[PDB]
Parts: sequence; structure tokens; C-alpha cells
Amino acid sequence: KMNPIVELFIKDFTKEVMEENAAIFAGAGLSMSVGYVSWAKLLEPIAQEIGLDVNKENDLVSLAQYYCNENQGNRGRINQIILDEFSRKVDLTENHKILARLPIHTYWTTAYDRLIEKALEEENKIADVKYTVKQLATTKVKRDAVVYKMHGDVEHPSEAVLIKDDYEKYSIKMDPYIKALSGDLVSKTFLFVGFSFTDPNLDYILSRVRSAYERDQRRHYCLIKKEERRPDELEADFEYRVRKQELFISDLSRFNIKTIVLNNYNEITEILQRIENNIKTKTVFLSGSAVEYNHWETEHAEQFIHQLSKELIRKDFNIVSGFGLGVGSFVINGVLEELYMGTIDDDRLILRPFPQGKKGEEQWDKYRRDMITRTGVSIFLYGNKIDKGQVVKAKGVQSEFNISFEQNNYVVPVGATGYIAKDLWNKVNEEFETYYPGADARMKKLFGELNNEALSIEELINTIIEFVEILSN
Amino acid sequence: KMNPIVELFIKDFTKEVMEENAAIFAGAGLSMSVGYVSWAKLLEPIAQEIGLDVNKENDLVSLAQYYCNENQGNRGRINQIILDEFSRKVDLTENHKILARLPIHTYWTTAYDRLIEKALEEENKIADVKYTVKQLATTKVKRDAVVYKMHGDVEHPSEAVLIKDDYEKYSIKMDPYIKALSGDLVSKTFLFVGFSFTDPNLDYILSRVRSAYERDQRRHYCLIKKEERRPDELEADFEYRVRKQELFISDLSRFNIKTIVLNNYNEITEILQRIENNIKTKTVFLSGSAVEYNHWETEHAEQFIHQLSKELIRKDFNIVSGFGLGVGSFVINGVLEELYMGTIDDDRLILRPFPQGKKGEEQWDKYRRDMITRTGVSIFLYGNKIDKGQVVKAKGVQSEFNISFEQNNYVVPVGATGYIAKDLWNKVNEEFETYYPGADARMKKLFGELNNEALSIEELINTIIEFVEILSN
Amino acid sequence: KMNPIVELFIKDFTKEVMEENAAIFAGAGLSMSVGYVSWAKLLEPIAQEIGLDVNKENDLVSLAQYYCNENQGNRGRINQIILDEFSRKVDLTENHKILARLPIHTYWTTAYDRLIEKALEEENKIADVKYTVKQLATTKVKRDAVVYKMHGDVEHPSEAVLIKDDYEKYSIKMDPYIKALSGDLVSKTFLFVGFSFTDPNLDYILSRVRSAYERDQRRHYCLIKKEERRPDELEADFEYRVRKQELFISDLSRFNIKTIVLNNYNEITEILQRIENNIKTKTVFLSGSAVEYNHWETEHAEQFIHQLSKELIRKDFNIVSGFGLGVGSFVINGVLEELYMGTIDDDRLILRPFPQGKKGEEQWDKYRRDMITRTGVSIFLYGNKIDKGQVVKAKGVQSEFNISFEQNNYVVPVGATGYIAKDLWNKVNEEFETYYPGADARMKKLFGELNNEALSIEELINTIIEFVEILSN
Ligand SMILES: O=P1(O)OC[C@H]2O[C@@H](O[C@H]3[C@@H](O)[C@H](n4cnc5c4ncn4ccnc54)O[C@@H]3COP(=O)(O)O1)[C@H](O)[C@@H]2O
Ligand SMILES: O=P1(O)OC[C@H]2O[C@@H](O[C@H]3[C@@H](O)[C@H](n4cnc5c4ncn4ccnc54)O[C@@H]3COP(=O)(O)O1)[C@H](O)[C@@H]2O
Ligand SMILES: O=P1(O)OC[C@H]2O[C@@H](O[C@H]3[C@@H](O)[C@H](n4cnc5c4ncn4ccnc54)O[C@@H]3COP(=O)(O)O1)[C@H](O)[C@@H]2O
Repeated sequence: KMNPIVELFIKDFTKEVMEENAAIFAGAGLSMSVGYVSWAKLLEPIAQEIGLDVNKENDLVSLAQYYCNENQGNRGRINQIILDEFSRKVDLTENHKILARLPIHTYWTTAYDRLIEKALEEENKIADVKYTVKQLATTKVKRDAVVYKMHGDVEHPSEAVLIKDDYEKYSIKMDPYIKALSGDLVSKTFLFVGFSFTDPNLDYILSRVRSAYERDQRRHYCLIKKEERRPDELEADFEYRVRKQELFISDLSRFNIKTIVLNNYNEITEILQRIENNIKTKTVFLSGSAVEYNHWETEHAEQFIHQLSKELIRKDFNIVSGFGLGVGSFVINGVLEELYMGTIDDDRLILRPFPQGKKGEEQWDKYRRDMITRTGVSIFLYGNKIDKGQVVKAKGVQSEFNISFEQNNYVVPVGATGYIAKDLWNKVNEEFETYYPGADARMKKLFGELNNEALSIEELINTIIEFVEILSN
Repeated sequence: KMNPIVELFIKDFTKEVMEENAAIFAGAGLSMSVGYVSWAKLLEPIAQEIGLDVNKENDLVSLAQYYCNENQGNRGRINQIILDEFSRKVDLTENHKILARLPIHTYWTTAYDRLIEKALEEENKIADVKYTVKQLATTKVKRDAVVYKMHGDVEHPSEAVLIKDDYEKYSIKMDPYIKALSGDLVSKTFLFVGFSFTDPNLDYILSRVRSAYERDQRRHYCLIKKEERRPDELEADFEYRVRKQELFISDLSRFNIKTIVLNNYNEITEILQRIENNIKTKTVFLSGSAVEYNHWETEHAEQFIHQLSKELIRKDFNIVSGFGLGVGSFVINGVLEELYMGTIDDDRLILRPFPQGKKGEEQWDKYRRDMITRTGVSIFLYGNKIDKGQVVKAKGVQSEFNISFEQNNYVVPVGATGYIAKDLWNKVNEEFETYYPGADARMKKLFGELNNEALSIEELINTIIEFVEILSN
Repeated sequence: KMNPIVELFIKDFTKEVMEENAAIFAGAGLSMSVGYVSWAKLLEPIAQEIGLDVNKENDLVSLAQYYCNENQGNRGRINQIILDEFSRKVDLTENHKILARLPIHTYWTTAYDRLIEKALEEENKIADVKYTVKQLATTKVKRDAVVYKMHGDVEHPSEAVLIKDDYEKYSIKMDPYIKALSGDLVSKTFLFVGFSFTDPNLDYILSRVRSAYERDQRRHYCLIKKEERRPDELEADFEYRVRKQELFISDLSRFNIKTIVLNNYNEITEILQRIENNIKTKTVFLSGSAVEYNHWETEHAEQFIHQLSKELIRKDFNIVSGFGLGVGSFVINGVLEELYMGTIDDDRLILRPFPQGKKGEEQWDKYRRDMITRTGVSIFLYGNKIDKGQVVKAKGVQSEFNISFEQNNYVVPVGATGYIAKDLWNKVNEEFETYYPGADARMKKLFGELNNEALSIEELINTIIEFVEILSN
């Protein structure tokens, strides 16, 4: 768990992303942990040529402009520097991979590198990268996300926004990008990551949006790390910097941009992981097959499964089922009862009955893996089939459990149902920290209660629902 | 083996590439086997909109120009078509991978797709892709090859050369690319693959180079498939098409471009594989360790190894040795005698002595794999070490043989030397077709003679040299 | 040390040359210190024949054109003059030898003499000299550099560009050379040495490149000597000449050519020597053999050597080692740890194990000399072997030190390691000015600290690294 402000932000932004109305605004700071050297370090020889010192300079745009002025406006050196630096092959950080995995269809970047594009490519996602006005007129077919590189691309250094001339002519040359960013800011919920909010173009666009929409501006989010006490600095200077940062945050609020203050930069990764988990765990994989329903009678167990599926649908969960013999019909009935109040939404219930025959069993493993990949939580019930007239614990449920563990999915074996479910519950309780690291007391109590045969249908269903909810929320 | 013309071309172009003075000119036809639909198929709705038929049209540039004329010069539809088609994700063909593996530093492409770029990326090579005049002013650091997309990129459809207006303004807008291609044509040996030589820009550039250099033009190569009898066509029409193609190839030779006529398009892959094999097999991995030199005396075996290494250096082979105990010193002496006639060129002899100690043995496997990867032919001699005062057949030579086989390197175990070399020779002779598929009678005779103890030093060395040469050449 | 502008230029141009993307543009002024009489002195009788005075004339091209006009366009006299003058045998200056020693593959010359060609020949380098349009169509095999004599050769006086007619017909006759120079100016980093930038052809080419590339021109460098007060001139005239030169330099920046102002012409030699030293010292020769590691334990010394080699690789140094007994394995391990993060680049680590036996010891001396020649800095560690069961200071390390001194390589004996290293450190400290003339206080302090046994592994390694870096950088 994190700070209550962080928890509220995680809930709200997960809600925004699940509606596919969220955009990510990534600054250069998101790529500073990857391995690219700092822009000030690159400009250090540039500053030394014109007789300045990059460490004593804070406005690097004016520094680059001064260098260009000292060379009759020529940018060849800076173009070569940025091409040499930001085109290097660097391993992607975890933040880029998580952002690629999230269902985010809009990225706006002020960085010249192609880390977002590579992260989207490695997720088998089609990325429509735009850094030219002409490129706005063409859309890639079946694209997953669109990346607006509003400061240019690394492979086109001459069109990168680096000097004051570029910022001054941006409002004329790149006006369609300004219009697009204004439309996204008024129509989408943005998350600013790695952005210092010192960009003149972004200040201009935000001021225009504020002038247009007054107090009815859309709420956006930013992630900013708190000020850290430098070794040379004194306590008074640190407190002054903290107060300055606080005033900087209220000003951003003037643009209806709420700032989340983070202790360190790894909290960005933690927040992204939490959002990804909240999105992924909303889909539950219901598994099991039952000819004999352990201690419970047939009708009682059927009603239990029906009401469990109805509660899962009611709690805004998407059920994926393999249509196991003896369990599939009743989860289908529960979903139908919950939804027919109507049509079967494709997202709420995904049914994947296994092909029957010799041909089906060849691809059964890939079918099972594809079915499980859609989910983030696996729920196992019973696990008994009939082979030679006798009830024998099933083997498909064990394969499902193995696939779920290999995909880092949460496993919720209900031991009260018995058979392979009870075996899996015993296995999980044998090594609880391996499957649920850092579990709370309530989580342990719910997991232990999952193997209670004295619970009624309602009590067991409520225990399962609460366990799945604390896993997801 | 292929046609004598093809063999002469393979020898000459391998010679050109090994000097790193060869360039590849790839047309759109090189990407027509990957999965991209034909440009005529894309223009079929375009032709139907202006009332024409793309099947009845041969000049598609004029067709696109007519379509643009019917729409007040607007190219949005064609830009969208090319962006949708040529930006799709398609698996690379073998030709692109072989070309990426070859030491070719210059590519000139008339195709908009990024197949060459992806092939170079998958080989861990830095590719400097150029399709804008500005991009010519910046060079990537430590780049392996430069790709000039002279007709534009797929991600920038508006700048693609498709219509007659683009060809008519190319000489003004893209003049630096014309100058660069002229310089490459006069300074590098080109191989035209997938090019139909119907491009007005290439005709203009070739005519300018011819006018500048008269009969002293640099020779270039092209690969063209012979005409095939269409099912509907008659014999007379097929013969007329063959004569027309012959006249086309002879006019092509007016520009000092020799054409290799191929029966089918897989012969392009065969030629590329042959060139890659000729380049790769010129580096021989000399392996072995010997305390007791089988039947031969110590001095006799040392002289044999020395003269074998001297002959390998004399036959233009690059020796890579692991400095095995008892074999390394004498191959070093042979290389020194062959070269000191002088300094040790880094390419001719690469020495990789194994680190000694517990720390070295941890990375010994990766060291061995990296050492073997540099070579294409593995030669094994003896293979006996001393462990507890007795001569025991070594185990490192077996690992080297396994790595060589896993890398598809040719293995030449000399059974006359005995020990692990004799064991490897017996293993190879056990399954000869697995290691040398489609071997000739001379190759089998040489392999059998490799295990003859009655041969002298000169005879055995000549047998080894001839076997390695027929493997390489 | 030189001016900070000169230091920045040296760093940037060393970086450019080490990437093998640097070209040298040599004017006639680079050959005016060799012994050739001035062109005005040669034209003095030519000027007197048409009634003019060469001292009162500044445009010698127009003077030669007037002379040709007075003789019906005949150039026999001027051809004879240039053939007699510039074909004389003159000893090469230091600048030509340094430029030949540098890894520069492209020279462009406006001088008719063959000094660059002779300097490249005396370095055992293959030079491909081009002064005819036809010669551009043929490339020498295994050439080290290509020399474009764009104003003609001395042995072909009739084709030398001397008169206004030659300059006026250059754009038509020598158009391929114009295209080649434009391509080099846009693809390579040029250094202009001895060039006055008053050549109409170079002005035309630079204007065309500027018109083509606007502010995205590649940065180039020029070396220009500052104006000197003539004995007859007054202070006001000298200041006017200084201002005129400043305006001239600022107008070459219009072409993105940065000018380095030098006090005298020997600073060209100093800059070239500094660049050569920076390139040469980046390769360090690691020497030593150790059975007993002085005061330090075996494992401690092994870890020290491993981390020292890892730091050397990390600091962009290329290690050349003779694989000495007890030192070679651990430097190999350090290089492998630094690089496997991967394959062993041939440049980063060159391993030269000595051949073992009577045959190897015959060529051991030449092998050692060839191994050391690749480096510019020699680092000596320990130097103790075992001969008759007792630790005896080695003799190969002494030979290595002697060879390093004979090649003017920097020697860094680490006295803390003891044995021959300590003896060499004592010898160097005995005559410090002989080995390190003009050493700073920091260099002396580091050299003294090199013989401190109280330093830890990290402290000693940092001292060695800092000493080697101040030697190189
Ligand atoms: O019980 P298990 O071991 O694992 C149970 C899991 O598997 C999947 O459902 C089973 C099974 O109910 C279904 N099935 C239905 N009718 C027959 C049948 N299979 C073989 N038959 C032979 C004759 N009639 C049948 O076929 C799936 C594959 O078979 P298994 O994986 O071996 O089944 C669910 O997702 C369930 O979670
Ligand atoms: O003979 P093999 O099985 O394989 C032979 C192949 O290996 C490599 O050279 C060997 C070996 O000559 C060398 N080596 C030298 N001196 C010693 C030593 N190894 C262990 N020692 C213990 C005491 N003294 C030594 O260490 C390499 C690794 O050892 P192995 O691979 O086990 O050696 C070549 O490339 C050779 O082709
Ligand atoms: O130590 P030093 O005087 O100089 C040390 C320098 O020389 C070179 O490495 C030595 C030495 O480690 C190596 N070597 C390994 N094993 C044996 C052997 N030499 C004779 N043997 C007899 C029996 N076993 C050996 O042979 C090189 C030549 O021998 P020397 O130059 O006389 O060796 C490095 O570059 C080192 O810097």
C-alpha cells in the first residue's frame, strides 16, 4: 500500500484507463533512467565553446541559441550531438514496458528517443508515430496507440525543437500539433510523467486551454518527485526549495493539473504496476470440472456456482471460462441471470469450450494458454472428472494452475470444493509467501477460510469475492 | 554448383565484398516475396476510379499521375494506401537476412518498406537510414551500413516518389541523392537485386555517369530472372519476349552493368548463400591440444603443424586459435614465418588463450563460443592432454566440435592425428550426409584420405588444404 | 597545454578521427615550409614580361591569365615553371608525417606537389592518388587513404588549375570532383590546413553546399594564423588587418566552418602531435608476470588486476597483453567481465601469447616489438617468475620496457607491485625529466603515489587510471 493520495490517484486513473479515455504525456525525464546522458552533459562542450559553463546555466534553450548565434545560425553540431546520443541502443526501462502494456491509445512526448515506440513494438502493438505535420493526415490501420513526438524525432535532428528559434516558430510551423494537443487536453485525461513543466510550448498550450475553458478545465494528473536535500545545501536552502516546489504545484493546479508528490522515481514504477494490476485482475479465469461435488449435493453446488458467477458479474468482473464439464453451464447461467435484466457483452463473458477429438487435443495446450492470458486472477473449483466410471481428480485443472502461475496470475483455489482445488489450496498454503508475498493478515485469514467446509453458500461466496477484491483493488 | 557465369560472378563479387567496396541496390522486387501485395493491385481501385484498368496499364507512374490530376493534385488516397500496405508487419525473407549478414556498408533502395532496416537491426548492426536531404548531413556513430531510401520512406508517404510530378521534381529536390548515387556508382561495385531498370531517375543517373566516364565506367552486376512461358501465351510470343529481354540486357550492358540470368527467384537466395559461405569459410578455427602426437614423433608433428599453418596463411585464410597446449605455439610459429617477410595483421591471426583459474572456467564456455563464432571452418588436430600423468583424450576439443556443429561450421577432423580428432573423424564418417550433404566424389575421397597414417607431412597438409579450399571456393 | 579553444578542437577532432570519419583539406600553404619557393616568386618573371609587378599584384590567377593572353593562350612557360619547381626533391615536414600517421582516409589538396603521397608512402600506406576524372572510376585494393588532387598534379602541368580559364572551365571539366567534394563535405568532418579560402572553386562548392543544407551544414574546422604586425606597418594598419581577419573568419562560419586562430605555424605541428598522441595513447600495453605478488596475497592481487583491467576497458582503453604467466588470465577475466554485458571486440582486447619452444624464442624479440608497437602507453605490474624453484625478477618485462622507451611510449611502472615494476619505477624516478619532460605537479604526485604500498585496490587503481588519463587526454 502507498499514500492515500496515491491510492486515490491510482483508483481514479485506473477508472480512466479502463474507459480508454486516458493519455500519457512523457517528458525527457522518463528516459533519463535508461542510460542516455543528460542534455546538460551534451551541451557542456557547446557551452564551453561560447565561453559559458553549462553547470552555471539553467536555460539550456538559450544556451543552444547563443551557440547557434555564434555560428551564424548553424545547427550541424547540435544535430550531430543529438543524433549520436539519442539514437543509441539502450534496454527499455520497466516504465516504458508497463505503459506499453496498458490500454493507452495516446502518447505525447517531448523526448526525441524512440523508447515508447520500441516498448509498443515489443508488445506486438501497432504504433502510429507522428512528428511531422504531414504525418497527421495519414492513420495506420488497426493501430493500438498514436505517439505524437511534438519536439521531433532523433532520426531527424534538424527538425528537433532545441533552440529559441524553434520555440518561437513552433506556433506557426507546428500549429496542427498545438490544435491536436489542445483537443486531447480537453477530451482526454492526461498523466504527465517525467515532465518538468518548464517547456514554453506546453505553457502556451495550457494557457490557451485555460483561457478557453475557465474553471471547467478537465482534470489531469502529474507525477513529481519531492525535493531532496543536496549534500552541500543547508537546511534553510532545502526548506526554501521545498516551499518553491509547493508554489510550483499550486500553479499547475491553476491549470487543473493535480500533482502526486513521490519520494523517489521508483514510485512511478510502483504506481504503473499497481494500475496494470488493477486493470489485469478485473478479468477472472473460472476453472474447474465436477461430476461429484465433494460434500455438497449436486443442486446445492450448482446454486453455489450460479450465485458465485452472478456476484462476480455484479462486482464488475469479466469472467473467462473453459466450459468445463459440470461447471461451465452453471457459470453461464449465473452470467445470463446477472446480464439479462439485455444482451451478452463480449467483454463480460468469454466462453472457450475445448475442441473435442484427436485434432483438438493437439492444440489444447495453446488454447488453454491463450484462454488464461486474457485473465489476471484464476479461480479453481472442484476438479473431478469421470474416466472409467469412478470419480478421478482432473488433470486439466492442474495444467491451468501451472499456466496461471507461469503468467504471474493470482490463484484462488477454493479448498472447500475439494479434489484438485483442495490439492492446489494445500500446495499454496505450503509456500504462501511464494504466491502471495507481503500478504496482510486479512488476506491470510481469507485464504485460510477458503478451505472451510462449514461455510454456507453465501459465506463462501462472500469470502471468495472479498479475497478477489483485495487482490484487485 | 551453378552455371559457370554464376560461378564467375560469385567469385568476383565475393572478392569485391571482402574488400568492403561493394554496395547493394535493392528494388521493390526484392520485397515482393515477403507478403506485400503488388503495387498494381493497390492501384487497381485507383485505376477504376479514373475509369482505367490497372491490368491494361503498364506505366503505373502515369496512372497515379492521372489519378492525382482527376483530384486537383491531391495525394491523400495514395499516401494512405502506401502507408497501410507497406507498414505492415511481415517476416523477413532469407535474402534480407543474408544481405544483412554480409559485410556490405551501402544499400540503395527504391522500396518504401523497412525490410532492409529490420534485417540490419536483427543482426545487431547499426543502420543509418537516409531518405531526406537533411539526413545526409548527419552520420550515425559506429554505423555498420548506410541505407539510402531514394524514393522515400513508408512512414512519410507524402514524400514518396510515385507520380510523374515526383520524378520531374526529383532532379531538383533530391539532387544531393543523385550526386551521392553517382559517386557510389563510380566508386563502388553495385549489385542490382529486384530492380527492373525502368525507373526514370536511375536511367537519368546512369546516363549521366555514362556521359561522364565513356568506356571507363565501373563494372556493376544485376540479377534478372529469365522470361517464363505464360499459360495463355504461344511459343512465338515467348520467343519474342526472350529476344526483347536479351536486347534489354545488352542495353543494360551499355552502362557496363553485367546481367546474370537466373532460372527462378530462389537462385538469388542460392547466390547470396554462396557468397556468404565464401566470405565466412575464409576464417579457419584451428583446434587441438597434444602431449603425445600419436604415431608421429614430437618434432615431426611440430613441423607438420608449422607448415600447415604456413600453408593456411599462404592460401589467404585467417587463423583463429585457442592457444591449446602443444598446438598453439607451433601454429603461432607458422603464422609468424608466413607473415614476417613485417607485422602481425589482426585479421590474419586471432589468438584467444583461455584464462587460467577458477574464474576463467566460469566464462570458458562463452569464450569458446565467441572464439568459434568468428570462423566458418573448424580444423581439429590430436586432442590429447595430461591429467594424472597419463595421456587422456581431451574434452575441450569435443566442446569445440559441438559448438562448431551448432553454428553450422564445416568440421575437418584429421583422423591421422588421432585421439579426439580420430573420434570426431569416425563420428563424421558414421553420418557423412548429415555433415556434408550433397558431397562430391572428390570431397568424399579427401575426407577418407584425412584418416591415412601413411601420408607424409606434405601429402597430409595438401589434402587438408584442398579439402578446406573446396569447402570455401 | 594550449588555449581552451584549441583543447576543445583537439578533443572534438580526435573523436572524429577515431571514428574514421575525418578528412584533411590541405592547401598550398601546408607545403610552403618545406622548401618550395613562393608562387609569387615563380610568377615574378612572368609578371615582368607583361609589364606588371608580382609584388603589386594580389590575384595571381588573373596575372597568369594576362600572361597567357599576351602569348595567344599558350601555357608552356607556366607549365615548365611549375614542373621545375614543384617536382624537386624536398625533405618532408613534420606535419605531413603526422598526417600520414593519423588514421585519415581522405585528403583533398589544392597543391600540385606530391608531399602527401610521399608521406603516405613512407608510412607503408597505400595511397590512391586522384587528379583525373577517369581515375575516379578505379579504386586501389587495400588502400589506406585516397588523395584528391583537385588542382592537378605536378607531373601533368598542362592540366593544373592556374589561370582564370581553368577556373571557369573547372565546373564543366572537373564536375565529378565537385560532386565528390560536396559529398565529402556533407558526409565527413574536414580540417582545413594551409588553406586561405580565396579559391573560386572552393567558394563555389561551399556556396552550393550551403544553399543545399541551410543551417544544417556539417561542422568543419580550419586552422588560420593570426595577423602579425609587419615592420613597415603602423599600429592602425595592423588593427585594421586584425579586424579584417575577424570579419573573414566570421564569414566562414556562415559556411559552418569554425576557425582556430594560431599564434604561429608551429602550432599546427603541436595540434597534430596532440591529436596523434590522443589517438595512440588510447591503447595500453599491459605487461607483467607474477608468481609471488609482493606484499599482497594471491587472491587480493588477482582481484586488483581484474578490477584494473575492468576499469581500463570502462575508460575506453584498448588493452594489448602478452598473456604473461600469472597476469594474463586475470586481465582476460577483467576484460570479459567488462565486455560480456556480448562478444569480444578485436580492438578492445588483443591477446598475443608467446610461442613456447626453441623456435618461438628465435622470433620472440620481433613478436614483442610488434606487440608493443600497437600501443602508446605501457603499464608494468610485478615482474617475477620462477626459474629454479625460487622467485626471480623477470627479464622479459625489462625488454618490454626498453622497447616501449625506444618507441617513445609512455611507461607507467607500478612500484607497489614490486620486483621489475619497482625497479623500473625507481629508474624512472631517477631521471624523471627524461621520461616525462614538462610534467605538472599532479603528474609528479601521481607517479610518486604509484609506489605506495599503503593504498588499497581501489585507490591504486584510481591512481593508475588518473595517471593514464592525464597522459592520454
Ligand atoms: O476435467 P479436466 O481434466 O480439466 C478441467 C478443465 O478443462 C476444461 O474442460 C475439460 C472437460 O470438462 C471437457 N470435456 C467435456 N466433455 C468431455 C471433455 N473432455 C473429454 N471427454 C471425453 C468424453 N467426453 C469428454 O474437455 C476439457 C478438456 O479436458 P481436460 O482438460 O482433460 O479436462 C475446463 O477449462 C476445465 O477447467
Ligand atoms: O585439452 P583440452 O581438453 O581442449 C583443448 C582445447 O582447449 C584449448 O586449450 C586448453 C588447454 O590446452 C589450456 N591449458 C594450458 N595449460 C593448461 C590448460 N588447461 C588446464 N591446465 C591445468 C594446468 N595447466 C593447464 O586450457 C585450455 C582449456 O582447457 P580444456 O578446454 O579443458 O583443454 C584450445 O582451444 C584447445 O583446442
Ligand atoms: O616473465 P618473463 O621474463 O617476462 C614477462 C613478460 O613476458 C611475457 O610472458 C612470458 C611468460 O610468462 C611466458 N611463459 C609462460 N609459461 C612459461 C613461459 N615462459 C617460459 N616457460 C618455461 C616453462 N613454462 C614457461 O613466456 C613469456 C616469455 O618469457 P619471458 O619473456 O622470459 O618471461 C609477457 O608479455 C610478460 O609481460
